Amino acid sequence: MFRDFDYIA
Amino acid sequence: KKRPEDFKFGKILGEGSFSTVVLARELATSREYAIKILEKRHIIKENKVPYVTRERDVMSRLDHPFFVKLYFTFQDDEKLYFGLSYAKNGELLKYIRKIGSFDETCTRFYTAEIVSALEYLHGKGIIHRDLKPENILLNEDMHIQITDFGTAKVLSPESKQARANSFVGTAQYVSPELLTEKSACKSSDLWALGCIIYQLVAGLPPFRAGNEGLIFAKIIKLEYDFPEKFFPKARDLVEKLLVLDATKRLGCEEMEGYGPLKAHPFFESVTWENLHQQTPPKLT
Ligand SMILES: Nc1ncnc2c1ncn2[C@@H]1O[C@H](COP(=O)(O)OP(=O)(O)OP(=O)(O)O)[C@@H](O)[C@H]1O
Repeated sequence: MFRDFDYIA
Repeated sequence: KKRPEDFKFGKILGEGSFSTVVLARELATSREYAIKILEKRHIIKENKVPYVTRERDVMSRLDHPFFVKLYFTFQDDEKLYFGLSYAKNGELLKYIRKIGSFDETCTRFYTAEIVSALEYLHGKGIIHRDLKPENILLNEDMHIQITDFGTAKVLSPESKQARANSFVGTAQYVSPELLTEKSACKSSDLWALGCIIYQLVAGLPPFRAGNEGLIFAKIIKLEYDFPEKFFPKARDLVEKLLVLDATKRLGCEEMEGYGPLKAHPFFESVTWENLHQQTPPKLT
């Protein structure tokens, strides 16, 4: 999972 | 997309139950971040995935000077990483302990920053639910940086949701409605604000005991008292926040919001615009 975890402001 | 090898890690800044926060320098830019690192196996085993998702989702919505900023997240096979602004001066709680009691000027200034932050947060339909001095960090310039959003709640605008059902918080600052009605609302954070103002002046929060059940019993009975010399306008404000009926707390939606709160006499000398650009009073 954690597929929707990555993030960049 | 950032990667672990993009950073040089330095000292551990803190440890939580399922996380470690490390100071890091980004090699390409020389910027410093506080990077919160969680082990995937551990969070999966211990049912903490929703809290990690929540922290990311809530922080991604915030862009205000009185909140820790989430700049990026990334992952590798073993870990999750949150790149956060570094609050060099640590927790507000440290200063309450060091000094014992804040003077009126300092109480007013820091209370005003917290009120300004809550105005922003509530305007976005977000309830913090764990507001307390350990979760109010300080930056290099001694302005507040509110953190700890894994137990926060984004209320759905589509359903005009006002109440949230998860049982979260810290006993000393938990609202009576969460204890009795089993839900929290934006006004629950105003209860916590009252407790914090009391603590800044008195040195300890108002509902005190050696175990949680005893604290809960005091909260639901509004069983607390003020010490001597407690600044009279601050006392009046606390009495308007520590109200059992959540619809009667100064600043709540049913009391017509932040205007009346910011107009309280305790804040008469406050310039609410650009607080984050004002020099904070020295803590002494
Ligand atoms: N952005 C930051 N800048 C500086 N220090 C920080 C920052 N974020 C967290 N810390 C420090 O690291 C500590 C650990 O934070 P973390 O959010 O990992 O766990 P916690 O919330 O303290 O613990 P628990 O999850 O058990 O309640 C914090 O208590 C704080 O003192």
